[PDB]
Amino acid sequence: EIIWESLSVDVGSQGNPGIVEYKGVDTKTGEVLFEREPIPIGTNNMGEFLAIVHGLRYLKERNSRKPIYSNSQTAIKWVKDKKAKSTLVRNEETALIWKLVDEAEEWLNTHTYETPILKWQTDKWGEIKADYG
DNA sequence: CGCGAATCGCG
DNA sequence: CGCGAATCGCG
Repeated sequence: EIIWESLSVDVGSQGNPGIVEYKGVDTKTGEVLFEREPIPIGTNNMGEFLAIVHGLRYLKERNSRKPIYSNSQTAIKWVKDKKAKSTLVRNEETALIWKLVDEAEEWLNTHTYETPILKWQTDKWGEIKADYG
């Protein structure tokens, strides 16, 4: 069963690798709680990893016990492992997304949190709230 | 289209 | 038993 007082996080990709963005929405209202403006180069999985960790930070800050839903097995696994196992090359064009990912890993390694990270089951529940786009 | 997680042959 | 190559959801 679905927990409706939750945060749903989603990533939007223009080609992959390519321009990526993400946002966190209230699972019920569809209300946008946070949004990352387009990053010129990243991957789907990187952007979704960032989205979940931003969601963890947002909720921790606010004292919320709301859980986070994501439809990405990969991004959930990476957050649980505290390591984003991306293939994306490290060069000049990808330095911003990798700096962000590196810092999100550092956050996970130096912080505790109680937020449950749950798999959104698209095939039973339809698209994640506000799926890009 | 590509990204990464999660059947095969082999010894 | 484990090692690595070679279907899936997702945007």
